[PDB]
Amino acid sequence: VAITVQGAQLIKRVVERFYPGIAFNINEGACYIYKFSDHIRRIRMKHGTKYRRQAEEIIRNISLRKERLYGIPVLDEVEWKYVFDGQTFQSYAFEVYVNSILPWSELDPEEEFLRNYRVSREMTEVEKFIEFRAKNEMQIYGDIPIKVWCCFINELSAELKHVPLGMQVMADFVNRFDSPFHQGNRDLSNLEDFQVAYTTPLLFEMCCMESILEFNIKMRMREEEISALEFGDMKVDPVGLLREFFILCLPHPKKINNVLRAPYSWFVKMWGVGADPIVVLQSTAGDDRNSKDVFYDKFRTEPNRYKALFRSSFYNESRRMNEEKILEAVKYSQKLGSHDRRLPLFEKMLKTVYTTPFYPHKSSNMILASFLLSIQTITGYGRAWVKNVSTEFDKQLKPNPSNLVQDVSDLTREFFKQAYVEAKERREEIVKPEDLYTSMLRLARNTSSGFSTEIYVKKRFGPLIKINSRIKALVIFTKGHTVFTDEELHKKYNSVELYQTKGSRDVPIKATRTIYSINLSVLVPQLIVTLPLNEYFSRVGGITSPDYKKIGGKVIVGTGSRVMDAADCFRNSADRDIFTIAIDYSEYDTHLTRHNFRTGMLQGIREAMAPYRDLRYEGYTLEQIIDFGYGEGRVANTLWNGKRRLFKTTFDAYIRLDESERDKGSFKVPKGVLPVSSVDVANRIAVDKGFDTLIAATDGSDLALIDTHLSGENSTLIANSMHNMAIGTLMQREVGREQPGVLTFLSEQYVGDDTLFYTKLHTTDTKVFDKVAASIFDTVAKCGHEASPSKTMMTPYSVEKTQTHAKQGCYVPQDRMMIISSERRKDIEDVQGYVRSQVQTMITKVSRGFCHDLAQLILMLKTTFIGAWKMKRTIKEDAMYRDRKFDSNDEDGFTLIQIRNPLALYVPIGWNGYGAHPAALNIVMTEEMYVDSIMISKLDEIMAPIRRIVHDIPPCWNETQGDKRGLISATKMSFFSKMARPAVQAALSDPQIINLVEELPLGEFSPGRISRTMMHSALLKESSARTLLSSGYELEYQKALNSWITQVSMRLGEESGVISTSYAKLFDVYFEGELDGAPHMFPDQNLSPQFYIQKMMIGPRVSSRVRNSYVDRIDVILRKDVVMRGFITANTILNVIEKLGTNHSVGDLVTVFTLMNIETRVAEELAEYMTSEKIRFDALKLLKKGIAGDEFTMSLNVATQDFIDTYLAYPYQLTKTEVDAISLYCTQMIMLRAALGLPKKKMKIVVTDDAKKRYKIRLQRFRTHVPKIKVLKKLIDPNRMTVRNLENQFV
Amino acid sequence: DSGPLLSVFALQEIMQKVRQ
Amino acid sequence: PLLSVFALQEIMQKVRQVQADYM
Amino acid sequence: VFALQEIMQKVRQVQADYM
Amino acid sequence: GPLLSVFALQEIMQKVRQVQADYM
Amino acid sequence: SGPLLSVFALQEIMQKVRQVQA
Amino acid sequence: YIAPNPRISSITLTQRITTTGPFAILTGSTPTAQQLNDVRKIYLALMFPG
Amino acid sequence: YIAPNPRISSITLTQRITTTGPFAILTGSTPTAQQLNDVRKIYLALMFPG
Amino acid sequence: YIAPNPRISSITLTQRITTTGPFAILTGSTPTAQQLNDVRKIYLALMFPGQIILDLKIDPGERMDPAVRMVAGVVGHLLFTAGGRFTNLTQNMARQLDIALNDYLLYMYNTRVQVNYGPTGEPLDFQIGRNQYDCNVFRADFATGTGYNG
Amino acid sequence: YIAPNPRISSITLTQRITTTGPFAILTGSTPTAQQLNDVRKIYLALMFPGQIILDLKIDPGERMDPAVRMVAGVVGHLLFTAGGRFTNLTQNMARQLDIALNDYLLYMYNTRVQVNYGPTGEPLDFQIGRNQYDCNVFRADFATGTGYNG
Amino acid sequence: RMLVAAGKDSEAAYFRSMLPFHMVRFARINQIINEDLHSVFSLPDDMFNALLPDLIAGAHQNADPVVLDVSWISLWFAFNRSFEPTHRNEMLEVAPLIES
Amino acid sequence: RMLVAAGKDSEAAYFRSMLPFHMVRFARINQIINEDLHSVFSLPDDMFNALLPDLIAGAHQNADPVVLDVSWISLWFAFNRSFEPTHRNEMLEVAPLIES
Repeated sequence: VAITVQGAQLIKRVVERFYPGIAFNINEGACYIYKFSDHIRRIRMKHGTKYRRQAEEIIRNISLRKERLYGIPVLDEVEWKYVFDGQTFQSYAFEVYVNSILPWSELDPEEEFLRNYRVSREMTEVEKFIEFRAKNEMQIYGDIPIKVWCCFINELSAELKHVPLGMQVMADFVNRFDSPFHQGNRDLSNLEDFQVAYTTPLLFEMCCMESILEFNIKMRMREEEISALEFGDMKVDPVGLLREFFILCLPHPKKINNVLRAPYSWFVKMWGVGADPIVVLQSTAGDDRNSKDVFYDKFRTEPNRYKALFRSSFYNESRRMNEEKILEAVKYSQKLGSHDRRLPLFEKMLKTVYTTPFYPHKSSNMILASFLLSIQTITGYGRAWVKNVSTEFDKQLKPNPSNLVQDVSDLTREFFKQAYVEAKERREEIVKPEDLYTSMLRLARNTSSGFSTEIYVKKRFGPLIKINSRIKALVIFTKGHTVFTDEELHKKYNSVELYQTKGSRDVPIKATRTIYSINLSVLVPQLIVTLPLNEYFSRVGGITSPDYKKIGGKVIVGTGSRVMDAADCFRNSADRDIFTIAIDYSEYDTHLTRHNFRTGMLQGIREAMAPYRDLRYEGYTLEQIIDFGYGEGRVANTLWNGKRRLFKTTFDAYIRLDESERDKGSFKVPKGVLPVSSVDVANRIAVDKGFDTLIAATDGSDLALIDTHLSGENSTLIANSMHNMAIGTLMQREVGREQPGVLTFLSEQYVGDDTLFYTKLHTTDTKVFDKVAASIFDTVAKCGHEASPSKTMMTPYSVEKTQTHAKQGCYVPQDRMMIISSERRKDIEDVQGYVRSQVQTMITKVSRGFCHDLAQLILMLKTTFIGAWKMKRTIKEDAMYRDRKFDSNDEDGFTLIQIRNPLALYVPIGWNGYGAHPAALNIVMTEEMYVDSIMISKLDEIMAPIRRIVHDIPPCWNETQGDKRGLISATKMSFFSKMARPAVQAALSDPQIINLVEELPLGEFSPGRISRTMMHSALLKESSARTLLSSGYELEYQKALNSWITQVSMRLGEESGVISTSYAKLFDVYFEGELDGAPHMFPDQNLSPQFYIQKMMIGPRVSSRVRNSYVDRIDVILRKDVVMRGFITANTILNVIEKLGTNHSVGDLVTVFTLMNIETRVAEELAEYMTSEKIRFDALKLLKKGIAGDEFTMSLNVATQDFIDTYLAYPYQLTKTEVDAISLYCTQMIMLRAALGLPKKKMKIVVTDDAKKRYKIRLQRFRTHVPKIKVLKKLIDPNRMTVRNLENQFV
Repeated sequence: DSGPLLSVFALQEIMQKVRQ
Repeated sequence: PLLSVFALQEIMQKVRQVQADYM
Repeated sequence: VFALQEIMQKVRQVQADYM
Repeated sequence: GPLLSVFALQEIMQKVRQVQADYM
Repeated sequence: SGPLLSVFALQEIMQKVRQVQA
Repeated sequence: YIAPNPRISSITLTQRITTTGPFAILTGSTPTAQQLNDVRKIYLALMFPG
Repeated sequence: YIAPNPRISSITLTQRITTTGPFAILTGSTPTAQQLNDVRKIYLALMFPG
Repeated sequence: YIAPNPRISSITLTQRITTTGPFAILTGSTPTAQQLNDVRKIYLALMFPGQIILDLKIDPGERMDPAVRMVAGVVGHLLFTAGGRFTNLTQNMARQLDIALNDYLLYMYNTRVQVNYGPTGEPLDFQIGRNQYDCNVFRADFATGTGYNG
Repeated sequence: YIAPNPRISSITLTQRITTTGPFAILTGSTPTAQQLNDVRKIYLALMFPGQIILDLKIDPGERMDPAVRMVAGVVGHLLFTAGGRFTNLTQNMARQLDIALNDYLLYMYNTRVQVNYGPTGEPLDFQIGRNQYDCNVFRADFATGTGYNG
Repeated sequence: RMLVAAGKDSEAAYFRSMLPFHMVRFARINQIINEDLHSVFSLPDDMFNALLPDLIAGAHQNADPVVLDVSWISLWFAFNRSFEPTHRNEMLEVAPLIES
Repeated sequence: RMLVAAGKDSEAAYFRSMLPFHMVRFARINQIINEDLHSVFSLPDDMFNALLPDLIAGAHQNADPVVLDVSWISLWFAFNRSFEPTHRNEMLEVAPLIES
């Protein structure tokens, strides 16, 4: 029926599935219960403070559910048996997994992806190593425990009358073996129990995601009112595609799913092309091929000009090789798990991939193209192993006069000189010796957001509390002065006594990529010569053509949405004459290891800074500091850490050589491995088949030296693309001379590790096309690198660019974003700001093809217990919250559980709820929006459960600063004396000047206070503040709960500075006049009907985005400055320009900005922009509360200049900040008006002529502009024009 | 078919007519 | 100070009668 | 009230208009 | 914090513009 | 509510704290 | 009843701030439910002249 | 298609603020993707004159 | 290098708001490193008069910036000597400083300022103002220096 | 080979007051593997006067500035010899070295000087400048050798 | 000379400073018509002279011109965008062999 | 008188107030050429008079002047910077012995 009603009826059944009996009503805002704990009792039992027998008496009575503490009922969770003990089930999926159970006596000790190893009682120390490996591999931390995830699927599957196979095999596992792992609810990383395989958490994540993806697509087929998915002529159900794939990826999930990824993505990307009638979506834009100003048209079906080209030697070899990548993968699964199933559904599809058409104008074909790209996320995040392998530089390609390796170097070298000239023409050069120490922290901090590095440090703090290294960007406020000295620069890292350490972090699907953590003695000499390349290429505006000679437009590095950022793929795939060649390099970074790149790059930057020869940094010339950053032996010999290469022997070989040749202390030995002193005696006696022990070397293989272009460098993303442009422009040369007149090149563009051209293929002949395609692959092989024919595509109607797929002028989307796991253990210290991001995540998910009704239910599942279990205190039955005292009857079975109401996702923000709307996800609900949504007469059936629970929401968590555990005198001020702007440094030379400037409205930013706010800003991180003030907030959260009232009120306006979007309730809003009746066109199909009807009746964004408020206009222009934007905001600069009164001259405005530690090059535009907007400026700000920060809203036409003229009609006597709150109310109301099916009318602000209700508007506008609390402090000037204009206009 | 959305000042007028 | 709208709306029979009398 | 079935009727008309 | 006029602001700005020129 | 007296002259009337006390 | 364009009064009658007259007040100021009934009496006498 | 210097529409056309006009509104008002296609029809009919 | 007062311009150049112009925008806009190093070249050519002359750069956009060009056309007629007995300008720079001045005198004028043009059509060929002031004087002529400082 | 003195195109006055050369980007370039053999092709055509002559090598693989061609017509008109006794270049490259010069003298980036074209349509047929130098003499004529040496 | 007499001051000092940009638009257009669109598919002179009197007199004994539909706001955007031909067309050098 | 005839009121009201500052920078320059820069390396009188006619006529038998490059916006910055010689040269008194 409704969404809020049947959503809450299922969530109430989940908690009565997660707990045996709990009287959870809807009308209550929260339910409070207690849980039993025994470990913290047993510590008290060791000290001997007892009254009553705790263990047996409490546990028996909890199972009989009679007893309760302080009136609040106390109970435990349901066991792992009873989650799926309501029904029994047997399945072949569980019989495959128990056949894939491998004993201890088969394992390889350093596989990159784990197999299914059996747990055994009285386990040996090598099975303890697998227990060490399993605890470090399959960490499934996240939002919600995996047990109550399974109660959600079990509850949902009974309602939709469909049984997913992920639920089937889990129910087949539960009744045989009871509980695979005991996971905690307070933290989500702890788990210690392990039944028949270690891979049971990675199994249960793979089983839940197979259940969610089936509940997605069966619900989506109901939404488009179809019973099957069509592929050309035939029909296949997509549940059969998942079930054959889940069986295949079962016996080794993290290796089989990784290798099936390339034939799956290639199959969709070659589906529609080659068919004889081809339907496209017509679109036209600028004459450049990289034009983003695309508007769209109707559909049409053209004949195919390339209908005969696909019977060539290229396309027949590419499909044959992609079949072998499947056939090598499935035959690997035949041997491991003893099953004889050969994946017959998908292989029938791919046999005729170039022939059968794909038409986007049907819903059935668009769903299947997006379904096969979403099937890759079935195994969760990829936690892997990498062995530390050296360069093995005895096998890389020598510079021969046969191949073109030396021409890569001279063309890489030239492109660096061109980039430094084009940045010099755009006033970006390297930083001078005057400004070295003042730009050092600027570039080290904002490239730490780009590529973060490491240097060990002792971070000390006093009021006696010691903090560890805490690897962040504030390290250079401690040792910023001595990193650039004589002895710190002259050390090389090939010796054993000093080295650098690799760091590992996982990705959503791929292998786990390691990040190099380079020292500061090699980064800050590398950082100074990289600077004009970083800021210049972030200017995204450029024109791409090979006959144009400007490097700034071709290479792109890295407005929010990906539909408006990749509209070139939607235009060029619609053209019948564009034949894109997009290559990719398998094993790219290992072929940057050759001297073709690094020696070519190094002599480029030497000759480029040769005009800067005379200037010196503390006596160091540019040639000396270019060697301190790169080094002829620094990166040529850098010892890097990682896990050490470990062998496996027998214990008889160990006992006779133990005390003779085994040491400890140099490098750390893993948990279940035995050590050995050297590596020469390790590999000598190494071979065994029983492998009764495992050895690992500590000082023989000291570390692993590599000469590889590191990802930890500052020049990583730039120099990967200059070499990519150099290999690209030789491919332009050789193809033009080998086959002249064929395959002209209209545009090119280069990102790191990919290459894309938009070419006009001239001749349609198979005998001459393979002469072209073989000349491409031989040119890239002569350039040292290696290209793969099974991944490189040359096809007319299919364009892909950086994980953005487009086919025939339409959008084939993918959602590989995970919902369960993450790359770090998620702390929920700000719960209200957490699920606000989780709503905006699922908006991007539903815009990429997810179901609306299912993604609504996941967010109602989260909002009950995102922040439940983090309690340590006990409450009274008389509505009182206290800290519990350590007594005998208060320490046993006492942890509070707070289950929130599932309708807290619709109570608006500021009323302790989250602002999602039940009609659409991309609409947020503010305080005034709840008043208008209950006012519309057709929301009463939907918003009936939200109306009865609006104010009953208990408040959430927050982390604030404290006067305790705050200031330390000397940690930052050591480097803060050596670092200030020259405007700031002159103020610190005379104490009379520092007294004249604190009288200015700098206030909290005076030159005696700028140091102290800079240190309190650095200490917002985890290990110093959040781990220390965790004791503080629990004593402050109890105060906020007892002081919380259940009366709520919508307030017009806000505090005396800012206004909200609730300013629009000052006037009446009517709806007059029909606009039109034309449904718009858009390239993105596969949208839910709550999202389709907004994109239908309101078109996409064809114009540029509006510059709406003053506050967002500052943050665009404060973005050019670097340090302060991470610390100071647009709020504090706007109060300085408010407290200054009327702005009197431009030169007075620039000198107060540079006194606020702002860069001189950016402060001159601030004073030019603000003194042009002086006559329209008013003393007001704006709190948007994020009504357009999502991806789907920025893809729409709304909140632009042309939107306001054709929908809004406001009176002329409104100041610009008041206009912005009106138009931001307008874009939300016209979105809700379209999502309901209501006719689109032009809304107009309505004010009558009687003075009895005109005076109340006149009193309120004087109250908002000139508040009473701001005039008593002497802040409002009477000489402002918009303050004088308000009194005369409205009466 | 949906009605005109009232302001706060008309909504404070109807709330006092039931008392006064 | 400012003004505030209340929470309880039993006027939702009257205000729907007010806006329907306008239309 | 609001019916989620009438919203699809303005979508199944346009999807039939593409055919 | 009180508001400051033109003469009370340019005379406190004339002094600090001099000491910035002394640092050069 | 009176514009050029309530935002202008009440500054000037409350400028008595500037001259007498200092 | 069809209103004119909003740009008619936006560039002639309120083209400058800091100037008010008898016309610049009345722009905007949409009619009440009874003054719109009086426009129905205007357009009834225009159709039946005498 | 290149745009002129933005100071040529700032130091002479919107220079007297607190006064609008027909020209002063049309500065700013960035073109849509459809109207920028219509500029391509203008410069096509200028290259083939008759 | 010593700057003038801040009140030497705020009382006369930005003396009323709600009217911009080429002189008001160039106030503020502090010089960069190179644009102050070019001031070092101005004052070096003013000390050795005949031996060091100077010319304008060929940068793009800045010559198409009309606010920079108009205010640098009036200033150069008060600062450099071109004619008389020596010169600080090239033959080509002193012509570019005239078309900058021609674009400023008839920049924004109503019908009150009567502008009768000349029969030659070249820059600075008009009688301007109610008193009919001849503006053919300020055109550069290196034989006698009719317009510049000498 | 011997490059010219680096102090020819640049004069330093104090520390930062330096004189800029006109062809600064062409002086800061280097020949590739192919463009160094073509220097040996030129110096093998100067030592043997009538025995080795030259042409243009039109290929689309290269991609240079248009200012490289326009400056290569001025250099070729005072380095080679198409006089009345021998020739270093073919009768085709004498034509292609005039359209290079014809596009160089007319592409003016400073203030434009006047130019009177002639009745015909051959390249280098105008009277450029104030003093009106006849540019017809720099067109090639192999019986008298009028544009080049000799 | 009309806008300065009608009273429009700011709307006439806008066109005087757009004049050097107004000339570089028709400089690049006159490059295109004269020496880029010069094929055997160009209109001959004894048919080009009769395109204007056939439009006036309304006689349709010859080939009609092709009428395009532009919008009102497109004329203002045409005044603030000139044409810079970056990629000269790739069929120019092959064209005399194609026509022959 | 010209800037007030063309109606540029608030730009001829600024060159009047800058006039007691413009007239002291041409005594700070005049005190440098006449007093500091009077050495044997200065140009003689029979060559200094023959610099302006040699530049107009285009003859080149004598030494050309050094041509420096300034920017367009550097003209406006030069008008608002004087030149106070805060440090005289450290080889001014030794200068006769170097030349002799």
